[PDB]
Amino acid sequence: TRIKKISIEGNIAAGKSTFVNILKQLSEDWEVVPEPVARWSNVQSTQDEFEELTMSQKNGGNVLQMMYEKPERWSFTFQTYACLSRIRAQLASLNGKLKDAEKPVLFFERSVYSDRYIFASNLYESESMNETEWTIYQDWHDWMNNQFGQSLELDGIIYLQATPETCLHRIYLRGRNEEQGIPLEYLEKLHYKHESWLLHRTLKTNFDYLQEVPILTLDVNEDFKDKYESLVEKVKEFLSTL
Amino acid sequence: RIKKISIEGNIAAGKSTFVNILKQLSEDWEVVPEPVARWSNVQGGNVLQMMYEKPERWSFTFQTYACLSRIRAQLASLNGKLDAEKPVLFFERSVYSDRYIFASNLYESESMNETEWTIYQDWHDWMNNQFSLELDGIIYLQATPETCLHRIYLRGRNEEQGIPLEYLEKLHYKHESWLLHRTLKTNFDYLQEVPILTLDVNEDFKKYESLVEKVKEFLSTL
Ligand SMILES: Nc1ncnc2c1ncn2[C@@H]1O[C@H](COP(=O)(O)OP(=O)(O)O)[C@@H](O)[C@H]1O
Ligand SMILES: Nc1ncnc2c1ncn2[C@@H]1O[C@H](COP(=O)(O)OP(=O)(O)O)[C@@H](O)[C@H]1O
Ligand SMILES: Nc1nc(=O)n([C@@H]2CS[C@H](CO)O2)cc1F
Ligand SMILES: Nc1nc(=O)n([C@@H]2CS[C@H](CO)O2)cc1F
Repeated sequence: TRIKKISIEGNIAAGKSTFVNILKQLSEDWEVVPEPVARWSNVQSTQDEFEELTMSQKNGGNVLQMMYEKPERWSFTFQTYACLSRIRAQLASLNGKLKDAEKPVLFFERSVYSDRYIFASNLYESESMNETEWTIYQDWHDWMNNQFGQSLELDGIIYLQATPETCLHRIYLRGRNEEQGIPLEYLEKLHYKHESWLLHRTLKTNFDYLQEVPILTLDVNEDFKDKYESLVEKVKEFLSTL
Repeated sequence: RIKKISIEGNIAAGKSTFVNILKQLSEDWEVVPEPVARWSNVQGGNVLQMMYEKPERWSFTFQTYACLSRIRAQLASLNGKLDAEKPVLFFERSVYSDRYIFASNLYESESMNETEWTIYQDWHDWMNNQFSLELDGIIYLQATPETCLHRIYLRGRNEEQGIPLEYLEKLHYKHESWLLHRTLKTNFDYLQEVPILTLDVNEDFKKYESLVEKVKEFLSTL
């Protein structure tokens, strides 16, 4: 549609939510679809219309934690749910926000492509999904994407590049409970997937237009004040090109 | 404008048989078979078998793929093969029996945990709510669990050969609660309005005259 869709990609705790949520104050025509991580650590489904008047919406399972604890059991289930909740949030925001905007830009915290080609794929490569799980996942992912056509197609990607060591430190700073045992090696594997996809651009996907989508790579290893001015200038220049 | 009728009933009640027969009565009638071949050869792995052998491990993966694969087949069949006077599409089962019979039963038996069941409902809610498949009517083929158990052996699907009577009793009570007693509640409000034709298929196929005529004309009321 008229809404430009820009995905913000980068490793866990690179600083995507921080950067984008400050950035988007620069324009009333700019909005963000946050990644549904809260929904993964407290798994809930919709209450009946009458039941919710007399029953609380209780805390459900922690599928994020289950995946970290036993990835060979929970990876498929986690990845399925992560992508479904993402698509759901991105579509609803597409169809409902920025209606009265002159040059609307919707920023996505990550995309369905990072779900598959970074996160799920890394789990398949780690033998945390077997051939059957990997086949089911890709089949479902392809199907959903063909269903939407150009709906979610990206106009641009901003890659926030941080070292695995930076991300590890920032995981500690943020203090999300389920992330606290994450080892450097896991971040490193994820780092490598981001570099292949977004920087060296050697990673091949089932979605041909991606080979051509413009990418802005930003180095976010510095303390926030130290580069923010220059990053904002780069983003504004990049967007003028789309 | 295609009438959509689902055929519901226990494993080996005889849904595929009956509808393949019914199919031939009119050029305006087509069938969407349950994608069971896709389930025993994932394209590969036999996720149907994986689920029967280790249901606590594989039930959620199986259920999700079973429902996905069904939705896909049903949508594709609407998308052009019936430019017909009065088109009817007969579905072998529905996304409702996926959730409210099979998946629910697996949850009830603890083959899915609370998280798995919540994820599955949430996925099923969203998946359905986009993807057109609403039923005009349901035909319920009612066979005793002992009949179904016999017919499992007749058909000889390898993945099915160990199925116990008790498991079929459980599925039978679910179907009965949904389609006969009507005590099974779904979060699909329109389903309370859908007419149900219940047909007893326990005898050897030589009541089939009576049953076809009863369908032929249940349809004329829709
Ligand atoms: N440039 C930066 N300098 C110092 N801290 C940062 C910087 N960017 C992000 N942070 C901090 O790092 C942590 C993770 O950032 P966050 O934006 O939540 O990451 P993401 O959304 O990419 O997972 C937070 O505690 C945040 O305050
Ligand atoms: N009424 C019937 N009388 C005798 N055999 C039947 C009858 N209905 C089905 N069968 C046989 O029983 C088996 C199960 O039928 P099928 O149509 O495959 O069941 P479903 O599609 O309900 O799983 C098949 O071998 C079929 O030929
Ligand atoms: N599909 C995804 N799988 C993941 O494991 N993650 C991990 C676990 S949640 C954390 C959020 O940044 O990253 C993210 C995804 F988007
Ligand atoms: N959603 C379903 N789950 C199942 O286990 N089954 C079982 C296992 S395959 C057999 C086909 O009759 O029935 C069917 C479904 F439609």
